Amino acid sequence: RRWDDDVVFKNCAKGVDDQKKDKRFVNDTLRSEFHKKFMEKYIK
Amino acid sequence: ADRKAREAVEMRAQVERKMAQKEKEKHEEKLREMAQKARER
Amino acid sequence: TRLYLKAEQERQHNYLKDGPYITAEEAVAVYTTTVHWLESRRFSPIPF
Repeated sequence: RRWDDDVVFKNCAKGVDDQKKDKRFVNDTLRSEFHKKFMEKYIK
Repeated sequence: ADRKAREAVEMRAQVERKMAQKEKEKHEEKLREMAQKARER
Repeated sequence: TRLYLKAEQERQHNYLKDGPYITAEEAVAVYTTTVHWLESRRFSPIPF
């Protein structure tokens, strides 16, 4: 109580805004979960 | 928001300039009209 | 390097075609937050 007063953004409550994760495979190898993680972890 | 904040900071400076004019007038009246040995010495 | 350039090319093309913006309702609050923080600190702006 009264610990977050000047907080502009109150609560997002949405990580991916459609589901908890992807949970859907696609034949496009570039637009998939494998190339999305390999371009985010190994690359910077 | 750019037109709104331009008028808001101008009105905030005008109240600050009103505070600056009031603080300068009170300090000039207390320094001139001294309670003891103003201009007799 | 080919995968990093192709993923940036598809993301920049998606930013113009689609609208992954900066949440324009809250973006007016972020511009007001920096305007209030600079006025509270009374910092002069960078001159020409």
